[PDB]
Amino acid sequence: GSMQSTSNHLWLLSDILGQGATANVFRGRHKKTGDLFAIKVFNNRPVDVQMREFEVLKKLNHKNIVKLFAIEEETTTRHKVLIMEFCPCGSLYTVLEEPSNAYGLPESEFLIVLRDVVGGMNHLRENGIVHRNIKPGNIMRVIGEDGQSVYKLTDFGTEEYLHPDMYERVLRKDHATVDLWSIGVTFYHAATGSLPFRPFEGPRRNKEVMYKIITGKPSGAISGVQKAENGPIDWSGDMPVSCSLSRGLQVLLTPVLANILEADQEKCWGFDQFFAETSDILHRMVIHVFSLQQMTAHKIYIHSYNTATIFHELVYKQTKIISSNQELIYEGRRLVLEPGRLAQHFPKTTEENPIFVVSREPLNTIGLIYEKISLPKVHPRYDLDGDASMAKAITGVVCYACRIASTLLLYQELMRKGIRWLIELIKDDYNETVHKKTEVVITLDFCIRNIEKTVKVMEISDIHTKLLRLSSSQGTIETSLQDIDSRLSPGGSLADAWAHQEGTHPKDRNVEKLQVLLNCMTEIYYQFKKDKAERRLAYNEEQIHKFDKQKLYYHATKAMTHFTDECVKKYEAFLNKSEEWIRKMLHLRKQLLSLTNQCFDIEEEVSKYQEYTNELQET
Amino acid sequence: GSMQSTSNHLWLLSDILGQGATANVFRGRHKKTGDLFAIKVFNNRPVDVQMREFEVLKKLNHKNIVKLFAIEEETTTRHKVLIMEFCPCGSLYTVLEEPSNAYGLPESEFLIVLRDVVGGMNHLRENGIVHRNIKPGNIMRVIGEDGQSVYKLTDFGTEEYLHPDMYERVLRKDHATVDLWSIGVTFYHAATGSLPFRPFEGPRRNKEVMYKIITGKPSGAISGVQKAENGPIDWSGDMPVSCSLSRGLQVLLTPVLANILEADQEKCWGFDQFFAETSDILHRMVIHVFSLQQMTAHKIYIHSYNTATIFHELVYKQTKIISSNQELIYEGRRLVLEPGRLAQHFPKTTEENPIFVVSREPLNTIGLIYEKISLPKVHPRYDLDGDASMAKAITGVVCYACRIASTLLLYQELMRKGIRWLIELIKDDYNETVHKKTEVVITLDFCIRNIEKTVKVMEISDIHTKLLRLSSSQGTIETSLQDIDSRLSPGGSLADAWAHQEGTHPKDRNVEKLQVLLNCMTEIYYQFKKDKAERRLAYNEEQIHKFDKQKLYYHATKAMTHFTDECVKKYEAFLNKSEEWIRKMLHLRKQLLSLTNQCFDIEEEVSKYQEYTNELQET
Ligand SMILES: O=C(NCCCNc1nc(Nc2cccc(CN3CCOCC3)c2)ncc1C1CC1)C1CCC1
Ligand SMILES: O=C(NCCCNc1nc(Nc2cccc(CN3CCOCC3)c2)ncc1C1CC1)C1CCC1
Repeated sequence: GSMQSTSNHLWLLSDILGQGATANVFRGRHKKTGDLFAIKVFNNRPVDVQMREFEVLKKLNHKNIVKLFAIEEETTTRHKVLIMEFCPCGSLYTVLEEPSNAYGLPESEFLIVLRDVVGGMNHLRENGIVHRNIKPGNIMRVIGEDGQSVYKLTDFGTEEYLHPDMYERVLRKDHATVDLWSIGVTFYHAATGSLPFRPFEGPRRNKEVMYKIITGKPSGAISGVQKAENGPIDWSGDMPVSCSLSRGLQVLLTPVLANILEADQEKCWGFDQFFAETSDILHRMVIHVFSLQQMTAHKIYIHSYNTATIFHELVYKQTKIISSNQELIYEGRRLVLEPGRLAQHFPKTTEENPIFVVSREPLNTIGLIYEKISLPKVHPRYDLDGDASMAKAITGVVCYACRIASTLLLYQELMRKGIRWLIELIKDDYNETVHKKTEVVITLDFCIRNIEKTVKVMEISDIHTKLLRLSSSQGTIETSLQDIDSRLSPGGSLADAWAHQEGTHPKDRNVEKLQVLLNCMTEIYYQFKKDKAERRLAYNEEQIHKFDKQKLYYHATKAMTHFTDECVKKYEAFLNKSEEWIRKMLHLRKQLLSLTNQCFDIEEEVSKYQEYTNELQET
Repeated sequence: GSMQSTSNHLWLLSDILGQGATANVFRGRHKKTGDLFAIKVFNNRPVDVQMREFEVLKKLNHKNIVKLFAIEEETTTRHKVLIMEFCPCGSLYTVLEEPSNAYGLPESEFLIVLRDVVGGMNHLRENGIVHRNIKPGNIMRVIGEDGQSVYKLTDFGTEEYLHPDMYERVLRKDHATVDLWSIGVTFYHAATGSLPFRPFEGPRRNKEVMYKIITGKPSGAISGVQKAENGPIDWSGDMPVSCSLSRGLQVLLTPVLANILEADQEKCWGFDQFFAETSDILHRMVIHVFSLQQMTAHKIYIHSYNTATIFHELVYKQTKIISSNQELIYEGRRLVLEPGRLAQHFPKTTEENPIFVVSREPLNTIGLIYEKISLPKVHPRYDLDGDASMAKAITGVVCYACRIASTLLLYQELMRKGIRWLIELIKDDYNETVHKKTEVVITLDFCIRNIEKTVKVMEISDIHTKLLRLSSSQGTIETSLQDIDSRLSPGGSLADAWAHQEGTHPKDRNVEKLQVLLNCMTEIYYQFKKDKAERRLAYNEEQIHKFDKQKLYYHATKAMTHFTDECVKKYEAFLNKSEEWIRKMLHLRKQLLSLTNQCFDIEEEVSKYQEYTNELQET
């Protein structure tokens, strides 16, 4: 294949990375080093209006802006080319096309996108530039030297991302907020895998319905979807259930989207507010909490300099457990946080190693709430464009099922761990009061006798009668403690055994079994992606394509069956069993507490007769 | 490209999987389904001597034997082809060629290899078959439905793997043990990434030196390496330091290899013993233990039905901490194992969540012992065969550095966790004795007074003088406890802070930084693998190959520098700091114990004068 060139670079025309009305982008090399670069070639002012604007871009130095290195002349034409930083990974679009991102980015990746888009935007503004159309295709991805994605803006200076005024397309007036809109759509797309505003069929098919959805949108709504043809619009101010972002993050993100997806730019946020509100999210650290009675994991987004008081409030918001009722467990022991303890001084947590919260007050066992998504039907009609689109969708469904399977397993593993720890904690309490009791018996049983000690050496009868009631009261405690110990023992009604008998375990390798099926589906999907780009298949490759179409469905059905019949069913049995075990536990702790307070009441009444034994003497 | 065929199958001649003197193996498809199969075509008794042997193989049904499905006639020739199970992953050879396996398989994979080879071998024997030459190329890998490798034997009925009698090449006499030899070599290769018997240069280059090494091999040795030309042989009965297998596994594997790599078949093990000894390994479960004072992780290979007594003995073997001195910690709390408790009833562990062992007796802080491996020099001479070989080696070195970096980080993370837990445990002890003390003060300070109580109501002077010494003795305890509490406090000499200040942390992302560099090296390695197979490169591809040769070295140097300067240096500082913190801790626990025993001594002497207060009375 032929290639163009300049003094320092050359590039195959086959290795094209991007195509715009203004220019083409190819992947090329430095002739002398061999290093990869993106070559931007313009097809066609006044002459120096661009040479100037080329210069300003060369000056821009920021982590979140794709770098413009040099401006050279192509060899065959004297036309200007731009040598720009090559981004091997591609764009946010590339990422969002992965079947595993069909329902939104993983939370960690979403946060990098949020951070980098925001930092890039701000840098432009800081230099006076406006990037009229941000979109996943504009947002380039590179692997940072620490293995983390870095997102970088390029091509500054589409329908689904255009503002309602921009979607109409008068010069966009003249002076921005319009940029916040495509940012809003972009962030929603990244969070959910879908566009927020969706006419039935496609936006392009119904340009008019799309405009109606966006202008007639009620304030606060962040999405509007038409599910049937010519049907009404389902509005929402919330993220879809299928979104993977934590409730903690959803609660912060939602208001931002709502306030930058606002039609009347009168009430749009403006950049500075947007920058403040997004930075406030980005600057928060995350503390992982697991609600043991609700069977729910939580991410608490809290500032380094925030107190435990604020932490408790944030936990109440997600659990509805008031601060005073929040009992914390971490790495096998109670965690007691002083009110003014800064979050940066909290113990380190992960999703696998969270702080557990428990309450002495009854709570509904919730578990994981997720979307029930079935396989789309597979259209038997051979079609390279349709099949690749379908392959993506059905693989996307199985990926989601796999992510849920993983979360379900995690929830069960955390449950088992928290329960194990809580039982040991309760046992400490049982042992703490049992010492306290035996400790007061030793003085009570001693002082009850010390009275008669003097008699052998007229009212005392009134002292013995009230006291012998205490020993009798202590007999009632003994038998009740023996009953609690009995329940905490291996055969006890608060036994652990069921937790190892119910649900699913790592050794079951359910996640891995599903991943294997997913991997088969993903290979076929990518091949279909190849088959689409190649317009026609030869007879053999055609049949093989049709065979694997059936194989896709076969793999998907097998996965879903395993997921529902094995993963979900056993999870729901474990959950139902947990719910009863929780109920018993609360009842036991409540009875134990009562026995403990009785031990304190008895102890102090005995600490009163200890002195009343000795009278004043004549001397 | 042309393809051969049969009624049911067809295959490109380009898609060849394997080549033997007897037959070729291609990757083909069922014509009607499209399903992949291995087609084995024979090039050439008597006629039915093979039709019979083909039939016996068709009957063989085992997980660890590659399946023979059918025997069909090719279309152009009436020649017999075998349709066999296609193994998408390839062979153990394929696996061992990966740069990340240059120093042996990961322990988990090695165990699957051990299991599957053994199960396959046994199945053959159970049917009377002998597989004269097992080798990594004979051992096929498939992904099991649970995502785990399954290894399968094929091609039954090389130099480095041949027995000394076989290496000579008289009909191999007639009747096996000879098979155990290539099994021995294979397992050693899998464990270490290298052949056990290595003349200088290559075995093929020095067929004579190789035979000398193997026959003149002293008993017990499992390897023999000639490091210089015409130089002596370094024998070893142990695994190389660079081996990744745990000491626990190494201790069991080594004797097996030594006894099946035995020259004189007089003293070779024989199959049944081999099957017993290997099964005994495969049937053991693993308990992860971390020695906190030695800074060493351990895998304890123990039977389900073994007792804690046996467990302690196994731990002593790897740590040299006698049973009685072994103090166990798990998930933040002491673990007390009853002597007869079966290992299957132990708490579940992983490398990340081990049982910690500590001792009140001094131990040398060891840390991780690993091989210091430097980069090979890169030969500037362009050579497709040499460069691909070199690329593999240098990438192999960086992978090893990456695995070590990971283990070093883990060791530090475990240290930090164990220390954190131990400090809380010591604090419990401090609080347990402090209650005990105040508890006896309340009776001592009471009974010291109860004496004078009677006087106000001739020898007592002898009672007060011994007793006032006890209160004085209790004053000496109080001040000593206040000194221990002081050390356990945030400013205390047993502070935790250094552990968060020294070494490296997950947030440093050192492992990930190295992985990125490794990924760049691995892409180039695979391209070189492609460049080798293609005999010559065009001018451009040639230069690019030479450029990336320099890039390989650049990436490797950067990685090693980061590893030594950042990972290793900070690890060694953390280790040195740990060593002193351990020393203090032992001293503190020793002083605390002493204060605790004094609290018991005082307590019982006071529990004697409690009754001696009251005399017999006339009545
Ligand atoms: O830049 C634009 N649009 C989208 C981005 C095309 N640009 C790039 N793509 C890339 N990389 C890239 C683009 C698309 C796909 C991929 C992934 N491919 C996988 C297969 O092997 C080739 C890379 C990589 N790097 C840099 C750039 C230019 C300098 C900013 C403007 C619209 C036409 C110009
Ligand atoms: O079987 C023999 N030698 C080595 C194994 C060749 N056989 C196979 N290879 C495979 N798979 C395989 C072999 C080599 C490489 C690979 C990996 N390739 C990666 C690139 O895409 C094609 C597969 C896969 N499957 C089955 C078989 C035969 C039925 C037992 C005997 C020696 C010649 C016959």
